[PDB]
Amino acid sequence: FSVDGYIRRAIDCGFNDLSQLHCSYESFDVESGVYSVSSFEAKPSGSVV
Amino acid sequence: DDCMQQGPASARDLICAQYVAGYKVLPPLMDVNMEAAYTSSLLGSIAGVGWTAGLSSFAAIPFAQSIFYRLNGVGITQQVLSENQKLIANKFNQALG
Amino acid sequence: VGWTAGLSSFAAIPFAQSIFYRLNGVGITQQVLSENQKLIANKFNQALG
Amino acid sequence: GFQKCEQLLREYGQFCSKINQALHGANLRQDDSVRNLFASVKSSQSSP
Amino acid sequence: IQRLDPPEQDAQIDRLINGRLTTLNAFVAQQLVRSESAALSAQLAKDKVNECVKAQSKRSGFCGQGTHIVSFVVNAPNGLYFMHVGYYPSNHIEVVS
Amino acid sequence: NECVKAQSKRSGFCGQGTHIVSFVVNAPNGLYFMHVGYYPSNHIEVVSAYGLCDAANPTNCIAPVNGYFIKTEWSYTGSSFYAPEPITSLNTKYVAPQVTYQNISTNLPPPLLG
Amino acid sequence: FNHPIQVDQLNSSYFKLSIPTNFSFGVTQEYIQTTIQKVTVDCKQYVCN
Ligand SMILES: *[C@@H]1O[C@H](CO)[C@@H](O[C@@H]2O[C@H](CO)[C@@H](O[C@@H]3O[C@H](CO)[C@@H](O)[C@H](O[C@H]4O[C@H](CO)[C@@H](O)[C@H](O)[C@@H]4O)[C@@H]3O)[C@H](O)[C@H]2NC(C)=O)[C@H](O)[C@H]1NC(C)=O
Ligand SMILES: *[C@@H]1O[C@H](CO)[C@@H](O)[C@H](O)[C@H]1NC(C)=O
Ligand SMILES: *[C@@H]1O[C@H](CO)[C@@H](O)[C@H](O)[C@H]1NC(C)=O
Repeated sequence: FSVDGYIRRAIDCGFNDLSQLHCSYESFDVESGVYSVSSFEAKPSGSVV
Repeated sequence: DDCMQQGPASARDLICAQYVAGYKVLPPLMDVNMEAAYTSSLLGSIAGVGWTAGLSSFAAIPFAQSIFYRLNGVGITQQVLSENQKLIANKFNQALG
Repeated sequence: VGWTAGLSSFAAIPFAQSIFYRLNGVGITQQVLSENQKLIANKFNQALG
Repeated sequence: GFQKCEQLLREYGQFCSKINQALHGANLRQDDSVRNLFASVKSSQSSP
Repeated sequence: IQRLDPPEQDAQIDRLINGRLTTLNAFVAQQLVRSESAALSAQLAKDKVNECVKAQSKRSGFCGQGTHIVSFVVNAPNGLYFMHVGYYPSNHIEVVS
Repeated sequence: NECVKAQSKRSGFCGQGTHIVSFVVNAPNGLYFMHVGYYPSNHIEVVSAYGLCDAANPTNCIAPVNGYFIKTEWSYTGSSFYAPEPITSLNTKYVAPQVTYQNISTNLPPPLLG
Repeated sequence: FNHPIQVDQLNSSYFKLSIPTNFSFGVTQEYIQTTIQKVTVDCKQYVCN
């Protein structure tokens, strides 16, 4: 949010792992490093009943 | 039993609270006489341990003799220590007394 | 490394020679170390073995 | 000592096992600390 | 239990459980912090006995203040009480060297 | 730095007994130190001097270096191992005279034969 | 209580020396932990699955 309140820039926090990093620090600029982020989930391919 | 036949010593007695609250204070690893034995044997080792090279031999020398070597070792000459042995002992005694 | 003054020079000397200087430095005389070099090495070896 | 409580306590897992083990270890630590400390104060040779 | 039926009785007992579980977790966390601290401290005591008591120290400020001469040790309620005797200079004068 | 890269003179810092040499290997969550110390045994009691003075020349006195002057007349032994050897200039230092030094008048060691 | 060797003081200008006649080498073993296992947690997955 800019001083005048408009949104000029944003991060989609679920787009990729880099985006998740920015969101977790609530910043567009984070320091260099190696960070753990949410795992890449396995998803169901079907169901058994 | 003390906490039953006499009861709590005062308000907020945390020793008697043990049997009520559900907690227990455990005894230490060594009793008092054993700990005293360790520091007593330590006292008797001081003059003869901090004396020369190596940790293997013991010089059973007077405490006073040890003090004079300790003072000489920090820069007080032997002529001074010899003239002032009673003065030094008195100052030492004042410091501890 | 544990041989003389300063941390800047390195004396590439035998381990055994180092041990004898280390023993001399704690109060065992050179006459003793010289007479007992094999005894000393054997005791050392027993300690590690 | 209330059974209803104990029944509900069980749904929190082995809570009390954790409390006891944590303190047991913490208590052993002092016996080891003391044993080591005194082993080092101990003299080899000493005068009476 | 005496006042409430199970669907509400449960909620009330559960509040007491949560509070007590919290208390015990806090207690344990502190016993672990305090025992870790005491253990580090015990190693400091170990070093002082060896550096201070069994030897004359040349390390300024390690033992007591001033120049170290001799230290003594007695037991204390939860540890050791060190008695460090140092040499304290006074009435300094200036000379040319 | 104290143990492995140097011989330590700090009692109890490294291992027990008098430190000689230490080695290091890795361990699962850290280092494993291997401290080799010197452990004395079979101690005996002997009678020692604080120092020796020439009885004829009372200001000329010696003290032992890293050892002791023992009766056996007087001889020198290293502090960690009893093994009497002659008193020589290599195991003595000249010192100021003291009341506790012995006055020797016969078998004077070479540093006092002046 | 394991008593230390008792060495008497003398009423004289001399002193008693308790001195070794024998020796051995021994090894004090010591372990120093320098690290702990490094762990990260996917907190969102842990809590909500
Ligand atoms: C080996 O020989 C030495 C040298 O003779 C001998 O040590 C000397 O012993 C005498 C006493 O037998 C000391 O002389 C005095 O002893 C009294 C004892 O109370 C002191 O009070 C005296 O001090 C006063 O006088 C001094 C004179 O200058 C003053 O300076 C001082 O401030 C006091 O006023 C005095 O010490 C003598 O000093 C010592 N010598 C040394 C170097 O200390 C030694 O004992 C003999 N060895 C053995 C084992 O007998
Ligand atoms: C022996 O010890 C006593 C203890 O008071 C002392 O007064 C006396 O002078 C001592 N004798 C010698 C030879 O040191
Ligand atoms: C030193 O102790 C060992 C222990 O067995 C013994 O075998 C050896 O003979 C001893 N040496 C002396 C000089 O007593």
